[PDB]
Amino acid sequence: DKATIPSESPFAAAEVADGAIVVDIAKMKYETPELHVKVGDTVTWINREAMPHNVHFVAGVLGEAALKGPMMKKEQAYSLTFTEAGTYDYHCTAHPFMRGKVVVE
Ligand SMILES: [Cu+]
Repeated sequence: DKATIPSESPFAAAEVADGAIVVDIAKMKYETPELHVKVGDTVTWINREAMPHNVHFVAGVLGEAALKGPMMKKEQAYSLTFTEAGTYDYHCTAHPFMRGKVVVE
């Protein structure tokens, strides 16, 4: 696998620690659609909207299986720790027009 999952289910935005690498989900978009991080960094998505959202990486991208993240309710968060360099495209399962990528360098 190319990422580890600190928490399989979502957690409160507030519980996100100061200085976390946050991608906001707001205005029906991933507000940083192309994020560049380094190996070992944790990325945290935070849903700011009433509509639930997730992140979904198809099979072969983060590992063998698809990573279909849990739906974050408003003001919930979800993290992935990237362990290997690459470019990792994702979308929202419910709203597949919402697309982003994490470039791990
Ligand atoms: Cu979404």
